[PDB]
Amino acid sequence: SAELHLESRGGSGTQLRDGAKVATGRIICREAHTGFHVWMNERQVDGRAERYVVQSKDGRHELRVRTGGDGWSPVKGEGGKGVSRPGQEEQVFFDVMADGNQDIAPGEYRFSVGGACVVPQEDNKQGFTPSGTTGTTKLTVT
Amino acid sequence: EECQVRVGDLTVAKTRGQLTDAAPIGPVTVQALGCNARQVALKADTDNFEQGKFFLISDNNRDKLYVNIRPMDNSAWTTDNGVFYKNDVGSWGGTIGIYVDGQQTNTPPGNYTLTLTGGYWAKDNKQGFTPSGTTGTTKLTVT
Repeated sequence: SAELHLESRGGSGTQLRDGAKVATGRIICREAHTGFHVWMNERQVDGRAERYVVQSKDGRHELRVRTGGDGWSPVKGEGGKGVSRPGQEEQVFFDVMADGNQDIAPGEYRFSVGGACVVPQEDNKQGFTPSGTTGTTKLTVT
Repeated sequence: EECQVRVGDLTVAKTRGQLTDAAPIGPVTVQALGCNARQVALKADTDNFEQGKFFLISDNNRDKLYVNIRPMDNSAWTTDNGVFYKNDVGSWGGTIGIYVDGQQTNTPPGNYTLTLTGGYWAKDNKQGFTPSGTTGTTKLTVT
């Protein structure tokens, strides 16, 4: 159920340019779907689903991340917004490209990106999963 | 983290003849990076550092003047004429001035140069230094 696993391409960095990735996890789905429900849980700007400027663990440094996708679809999210990309696959990866562009001050950026894709109690049946898993990715500078 | 203390060469123009009692005459640009939990420490090289004293050597080697460094007006630092470090760990990067150790009369000099090493310090009086940065070269002009 759910089965969400995250992975980082390094862990930090101090000089993060635009288009630089930070985390790269993978999401899974069960049956036919059209949206891989994934979220970040940080500080989204209202209905911004596919891109949102996240914040650090301590709240003093902002880090914009282009996770969304290119091709994702804003169809609700759990926890902190999120988006769903074509969920026809059983397991896809989603990398969060950070649009920092400049240098980031030393700190820790923790993200709770995770997803389940599966639909809770709605018109689809499948395996009832009303709970989507969350993830944990830290970006400690070091 | 790391601790990478950056420093750059500088040249001041004030003669010893002025400095009567601990006065700042040379703000050395020191910028620490990543030292959020490390005590940034600067220490003159063995050629200018003798027994725990910092002194400027002449360009042609003639006279020496014992001087101590100070953060001017940046944060609280642990003073010492042989070892300079900050007791409070955290980010820092501000110009450290150069004071004088009980003057020295000042015999007609021309130029003075002093090499200051950078890094961090641990404990106290045990010479717990570590090269973590860059060695700067401070030049003092005298008359």
